[PDB]
Amino acid sequence: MASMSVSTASTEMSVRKIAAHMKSNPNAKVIFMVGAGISTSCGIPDFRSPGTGLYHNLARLKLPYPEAVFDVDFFQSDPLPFYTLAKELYPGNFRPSKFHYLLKLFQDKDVLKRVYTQNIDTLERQAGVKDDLIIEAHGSFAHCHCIGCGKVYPPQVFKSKLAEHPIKDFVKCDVCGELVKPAIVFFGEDLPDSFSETWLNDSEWLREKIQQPLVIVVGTSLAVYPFASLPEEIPRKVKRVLCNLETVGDFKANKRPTDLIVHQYSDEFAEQLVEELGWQEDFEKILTA
Amino acid sequence: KGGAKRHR
Ligand SMILES: Nc1ncnc2c1ncn2[C@@H]1O[C@H](COP(=O)(O)OP(=O)(O)OC[C@H]2NC[C@H](O)[C@@H]2O)[C@@H](O)[C@H]1O
Ligand SMILES: [Zn+2]
Repeated sequence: MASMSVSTASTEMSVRKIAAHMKSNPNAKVIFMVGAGISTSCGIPDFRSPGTGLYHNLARLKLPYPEAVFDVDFFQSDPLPFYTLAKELYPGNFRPSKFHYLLKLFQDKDVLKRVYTQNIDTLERQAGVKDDLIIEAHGSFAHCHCIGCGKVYPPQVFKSKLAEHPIKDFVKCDVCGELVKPAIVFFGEDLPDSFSETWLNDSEWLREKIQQPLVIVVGTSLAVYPFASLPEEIPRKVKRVLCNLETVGDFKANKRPTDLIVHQYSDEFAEQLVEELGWQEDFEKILTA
Repeated sequence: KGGAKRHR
């Protein structure tokens, strides 16, 4: 969990502004939008990186390029790549970061409106964020379904296949015969209906409050739609914050006068924010339990 | 609703 600053530049003052806005609006709440940057510190191997064991196992299995592992047509022709990825990435093999535990502290102080995540690791929930406050915009392993007829399966029958040497005879539907897979959104599928429904409600809520709210976008390249449409859809008069090593998406393309950009690691941003809020003592208890 | 998961 140990962190350091990204460069010699200090971000403490920028982070201070965030704290002063929450101190001045004490009954207000924050919406978070987060991606794979917040789980890097957990040791999750990036399937697109040649430095990982995951990458080289997928190449050896003849995956044509990384993102095919999450492609419907590919999985139906050959499920082995996706099953080998699931074995390495399956929830419960990793532990939540300091940033993950900040979401849980915000919820404990009653200042979390929602977290929208494009990660499939389920580390927000593992850290104790409640079910009503999370939207897993790209699904998770906690449900499974038949890709052909939609019949529902418990996630254990898929999981038990990952323990076999070698992995073979993939799970097939007892009604229609097609492959059953986890409820992970693949490239070319629509996202779950709760995504569009909750953003509709949270977009209304944000407009009505203009207790002024805050939206903080953390560790995401804003390269995958429709997720990445959310920050352009934030009301002009609700203050946006970006904690990301690089300036991306609508914050690069259409900057706003009140946009605040913080180039910092998510874990280091967490530790600075908690310090500027005065919540060091309650944080330290969450971290030791 | 946004459409299917994709890039761009
Ligand atoms: N420690 C830390 N702190 C803050 N930001 C970070 C960190 N590490 C990486 N990042 C930033 O987080 C972003 C991560 O982008 P990316 O790897 O593309 O993942 P996503 O969450 O956006 O997307 C997932 C992708 N995974 C599978 C699909 O291939 C998607 O394209 C990127 O803009 C980085 O600058
Ligand atoms: Zn079926």
